[PDB]
Amino acid sequence: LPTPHEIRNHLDDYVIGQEQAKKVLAVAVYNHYKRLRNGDTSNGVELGKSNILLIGPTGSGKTLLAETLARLLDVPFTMADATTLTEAGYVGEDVENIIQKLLQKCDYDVQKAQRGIVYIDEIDKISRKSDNPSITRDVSGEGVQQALLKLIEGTVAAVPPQGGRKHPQQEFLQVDTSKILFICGGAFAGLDKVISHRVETGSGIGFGATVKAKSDKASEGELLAQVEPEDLIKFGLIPEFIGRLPVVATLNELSEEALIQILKEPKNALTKQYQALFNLEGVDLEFRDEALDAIAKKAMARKTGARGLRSIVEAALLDTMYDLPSMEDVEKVVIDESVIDGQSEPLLIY
Amino acid sequence: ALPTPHEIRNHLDDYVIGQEQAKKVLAVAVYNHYKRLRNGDTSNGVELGKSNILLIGPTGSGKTLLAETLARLLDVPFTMADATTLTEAGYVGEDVENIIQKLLQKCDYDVQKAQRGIVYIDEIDKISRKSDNPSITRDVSGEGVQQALLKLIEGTVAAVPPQGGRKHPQQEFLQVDTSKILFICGGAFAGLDKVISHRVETGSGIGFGATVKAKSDKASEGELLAQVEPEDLIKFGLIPEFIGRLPVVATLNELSEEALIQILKEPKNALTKQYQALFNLEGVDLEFRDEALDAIAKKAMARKTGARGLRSIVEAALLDTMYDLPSMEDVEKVVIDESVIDGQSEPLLIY
Amino acid sequence: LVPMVIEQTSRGERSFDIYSRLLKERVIFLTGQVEDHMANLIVAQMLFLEAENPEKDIYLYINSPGGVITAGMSIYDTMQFIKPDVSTICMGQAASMGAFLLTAGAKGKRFCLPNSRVMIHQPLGGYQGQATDIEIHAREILKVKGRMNELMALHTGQSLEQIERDTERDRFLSAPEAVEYGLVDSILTHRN
Amino acid sequence: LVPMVIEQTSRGERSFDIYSRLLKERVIFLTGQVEDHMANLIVAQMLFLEAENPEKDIYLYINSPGGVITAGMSIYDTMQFIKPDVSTICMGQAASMGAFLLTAGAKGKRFCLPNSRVMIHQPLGGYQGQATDIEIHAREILKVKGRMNELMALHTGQSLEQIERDTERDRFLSAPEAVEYGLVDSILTHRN
Ligand SMILES: Nc1ncnc2c1ncn2[C@@H]1O[C@H](COP(=O)(O)OP(=O)(O)OP(O)(O)=S)[C@@H](O)[C@H]1O
Ligand SMILES: Nc1ncnc2c1ncn2[C@@H]1O[C@H](COP(=O)(O)OP(=O)(O)OP(O)(O)=S)[C@@H](O)[C@H]1O
Ligand SMILES: [Mg+2]
Repeated sequence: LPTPHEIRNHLDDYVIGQEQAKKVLAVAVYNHYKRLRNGDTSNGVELGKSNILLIGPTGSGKTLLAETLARLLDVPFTMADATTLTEAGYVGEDVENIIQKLLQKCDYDVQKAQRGIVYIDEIDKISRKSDNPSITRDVSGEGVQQALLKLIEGTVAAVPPQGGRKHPQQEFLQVDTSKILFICGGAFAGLDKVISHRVETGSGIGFGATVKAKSDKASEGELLAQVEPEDLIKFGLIPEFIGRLPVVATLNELSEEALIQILKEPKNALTKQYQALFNLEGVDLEFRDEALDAIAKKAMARKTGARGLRSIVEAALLDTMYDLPSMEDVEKVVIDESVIDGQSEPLLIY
Repeated sequence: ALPTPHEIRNHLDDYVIGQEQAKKVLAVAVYNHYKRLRNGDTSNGVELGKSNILLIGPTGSGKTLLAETLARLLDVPFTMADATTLTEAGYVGEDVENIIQKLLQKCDYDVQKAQRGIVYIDEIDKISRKSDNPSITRDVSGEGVQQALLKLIEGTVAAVPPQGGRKHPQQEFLQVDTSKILFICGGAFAGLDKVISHRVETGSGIGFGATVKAKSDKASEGELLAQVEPEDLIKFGLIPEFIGRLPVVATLNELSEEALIQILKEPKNALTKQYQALFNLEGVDLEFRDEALDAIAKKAMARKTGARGLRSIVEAALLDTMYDLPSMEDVEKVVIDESVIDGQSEPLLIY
Repeated sequence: LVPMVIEQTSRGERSFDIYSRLLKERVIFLTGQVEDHMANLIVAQMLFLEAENPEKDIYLYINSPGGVITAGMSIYDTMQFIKPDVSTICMGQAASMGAFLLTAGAKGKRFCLPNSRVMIHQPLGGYQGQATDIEIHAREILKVKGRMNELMALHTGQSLEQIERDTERDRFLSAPEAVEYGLVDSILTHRN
Repeated sequence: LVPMVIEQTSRGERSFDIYSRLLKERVIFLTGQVEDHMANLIVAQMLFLEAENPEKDIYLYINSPGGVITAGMSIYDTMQFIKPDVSTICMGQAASMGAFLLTAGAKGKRFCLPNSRVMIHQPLGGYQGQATDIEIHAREILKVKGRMNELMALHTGQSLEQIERDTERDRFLSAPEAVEYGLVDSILTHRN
C-alpha cells in the first residue's frame, strides 16, 4: 500500500548513503503487497514472488534498514538470527518457532500474521560445511536451510495459541507462509574472493598490455553487484534457496561524505552522545568541521563501517577524558583535525 | 560520589606496574559506565552507547590481573568468563547465554542490576579462526562462538533460568537486555606480531637494497602490537563483525627488566612478600639484596614467561634452603644475594 | 655450474637456481659484453616484474665492459617505459654502455660500490666500402654520439658541452668522482 | 661430472649436487681464473646467505691463480658490505687476487692449509694506441696499484712502504710466512 517514494523517504531519514539499496527494497515490498490484493493473480501468468537478500559489508546499515522499516509498516515485524537456529530436536533451537514469534506480535491472529514480514539476520553464518569427525553431527548448516526453505515454498505452520499448555488439545493454528515476506540479510565475508576469481581478467606482461596495480585492482564495492548463483553455492548456500530469492539488494561501503553526515546529522549521532556525556560533567564539547573529515578518513581505513568512528573518537579523547575530571578551571574543550592526527592535544579553554 | 579515573588508576597502580595505557582505558571506561548508571537515559534526548575494550597483551603482562583488581573496587556486579568453555548453540560444550547467568548470580538474580553490569572474557584469542578463510568444517569452538557473541555484545534479551530452572512452565527464563553490559575481551594473541610485521615491514629481499635486521634490530612484540589495526586481526582469525563490536583496542607492553624489579617489591602482593610471609610464620626472616632482585629479573626475561618467570628463579634458588630449613634449628634470618642467584654460593644463614 | 637453492613456501619446498631465486626478489644481473640476446633476456625480466608488482622497485646489477649500442637502447627504453623505478648498482666496473645504463637509473636510486671503476667514452664503429656509403654511416654514428651525449647530460645533470669534452677520449671515474659528476647518487659502503 | 648426494630432512629425502649441498652450509667455492661471470655467481651466493642468516659466518675456499681486478673488487666489496664475517681459507694456492681476497677476510677468521702457496704481485695491463690514450690508461693502472696496496696494508697490517717494495715483483709466501706477514691468521693442520 505505501508508495515507494514514501518508503524511501522514511528510510533516508535514518539511513545515509544507501540510496540505491533503498530503491530496491521499496519497490520489492510495494510490489509484494500489490500481489496480495489481487486474487488468483488476475491473469494466466503467475507473478514472481518477492524475496529480498540484503547482502552487504559490516556496518553498512543492513540491520538498521530492517529495524527502521518496521516502524513505517503497520504489519507485524519479527527479527530472527540464523546463528541461533538449529535442526529440529536439538538443544539449540527450532526454525518453526519463527512463525510463532511473529504471531506473538499480533496476538496469534492468522490474518495479520500472513501479512507480516520476517528478517533472518546473519544468514551467511549457516552456510553448508563439510563433515567433521570429532563433531557428532552438523546441526547448523544445510539442515537449517531446508526448514527455512520449506516456509518459502509455502506451507501452513501449526502454532499453539495463547501459550497453550503441554496438553496438545488440537489447536494447531495454521498460518500460510506463501504470503509472508521473507528477507534474509547477512554479511557474506569472503564472497569477494570467489567472485573476483571469476570476473578478474588478469594482468598482461607485454608493452601493449594493461598493468593493474594493487591500488586500483578491485574492491568489494562494484564486485558484489555481479554476484551470481554459482558463487553463492560455493559459499555453502543451497541452490534451491538462492533460486527462491530473486531480488538481491547489495549494499556498498560507506563513503567519506556519508560517514561525515552520520557523525552529526542523526539525532543519536556519535558526536551528540559524547556532547551529552561531557554536559553531564559540566563541560560542553565542540567538533570542528575539518575534524569530521579526518575521522571519516581514519574510519574508512579500519573497514568496520560506522563502528569505526567510535574507535577514532575514543582514542583521540582518551587522554583528556582521563584527566578532565581531575582538572579544574576547564569550562570548554574543542577538538580539530590536528587532534585527530594525534600530533596535537585537545584544545582547552580557560 | 563518582570516582575519577585517576582514583581508579591509583588502585590499579598498586597491583599493576607498567601498564599505564591499560589503566587509562579501563579507568575511563569505568568512569563512563558509572555516569550512565548514575544518570539513566531519561532526560538526555540522545541515548549513550557503550564502547567495548579489547585487552591485547603478551603472557604475564597483567591482563588477567587487571580484571581481578578491578572487581575489588567495582561497585557494579562483575564476573569473569572463559572463552574456551563457550561453544555455539546446538552443541554439548556450552552456550554464550551462560555468561549472563553467571553475572545474575552475583547480583542474586536481579535483572535491573544485571543489565547494567561489566563482564570480562579472558582467552578471547583461543576462539580465533586459523586463517582469514571462514572454515573448512563446522567449528564448534571458533568462529561459531564469535557469531553467537555478536548479538550478546551489541545487545539482545538473554534467556536465563530465574531460580533453579525447574518446576517452571517453559523454564520461566528471565529476559535481560545486554545492550548496556560493557564487555572487556582480554587475550594473548600469540603470532599476531608476524602478521603486523608483514605489512609494517617491507623490502625483505636478498640484494643490496634489501633490509636485514639479524633478529636483534627487529621490532619487538610490544612495539608491533602497538601498531595493530583491524585488518591485521582479520588475517589472525578474528571475525570482521566481532572486531566492529570492540572499537577500543588496548595494547599492553612487555615487562622490561626494570619493571620486573619493581614488581618484586612494589606491588601489594609481590613475589618477595609471598615468600617472606612463608618464612615469618615459621620463625625466620627472609632478606633479598637489591642486586639479587636485578639478577632474578635478567633470568626471568630469558624464560619468555614474563612475570611468571620470576617465580621459577626464586624457587630454584631457595629449593635446597627450603628443604633443610624446617629440620634445622638456630635459624633466625636468611639473606639472599646476587651470588645465590648465579649459583656460586649458598645463601647466608644467621645463627 | 650454477648452484641450486631451496626456498620455503606455504605450498612446500621449492628449488630454484641462484639467478632465478634473486629474480623473484626483483634483481636482474647485467653481466658481460652487451649484445642482442642478453639484452632481450633482460627486457623480458623487466616486463615480467612490472606485471607482478608495478609499484615495487626493480634492481639492476651492472658489471660489464660495454657492448653494442642498439642492444643497450632496448634496455634503456624499457627502463624509462615501465612504471617501476629501476635502481642501478655498479659492481666491479661500468664501461660506456654499462655507465649509460647505470646513470639512466631512477634519480636517487643509483648506487656504486666503493672500489668500482666507471669509464665513459664516445661511440666507436667502422665501415668499409664506397665513399657514398661512408658518408651515410659516418653521419649515422655522429647522430648516435649526439643522442647519447644529450641523454647523459640529462641524467648526470652536467652541461652538454662538458659531456662532449669529457667523452671525447676515455675518462675513468672512481666511485666518489662519479657522485660528483652525477653518474651515481651515493655509495654503499656497509650494511646499515 | 658432479656427484649428487642425498640429504635427510624432516620433510623427506632430497637430492643435491655436491656444490649446492655445501652452499646450504654457508660454503662458497672460488676456483679458477677470476672473471666477471664467476664473480657475479659468488656475489649472488653471498647475498643469498646473508638473507638466510646474517649472523652466521660464511666460508670462502680459495684455490685460484688470479684474474681480472674489477671482477675481484666486486667480491671484495660484497664481503665487506654484508654483515656476516667471511672466513677465507686457502687451498692449494692463492695468487694476487686470490691473496687479496684471502687477506680481505674477517680478522681472526683467515686460514691457510700447511702446504698452500700464496703469491702477491703488482697489477698487469697493457694498451695499444695514441700516446694520449696510453697516458690515460697508464694513470689508471697506477691508481689501481696504489689502491690495492693501501687495502693490503690495512688487512695485513704492514706499512704501505713495505707493501710497495714486496709487491714490485712476484713474491711467494708459504703458509707460515703468510702468518707473519699478516695475510692469514692461523694454519689448519689437523682437526682438533
Ligand atoms: N547507513 C547508515 N546510516 C546511519 N548509521 C548507520 C548506517 N550503517 C550503520 N550505521 C550505524 O551502525 C550501527 C550498526 O549498523 P548495522 O545495520 O548493524 O550494520 P550491519 O551491516 O548490519 O553490521 P552487521 O554486523 O553485518 S549485522 C547502527 O545502529 C548505526 O548506528
Ligand atoms: N604488571 C604486573 N605487575 C605485577 N605483577 C604482574 C604483572 N603482570 C603479571 N604479574 C604477575 O603475573 C601473574 C599472572 O599475570 P596475568 O594477568 O595472569 O598475565 P596474563 O596477561 O593473564 O597472561 P595469560 O594469562 O597467559 S593471557 C599475576 O598474578 C602477577 O603475580
Ligand atoms: Mg590471562
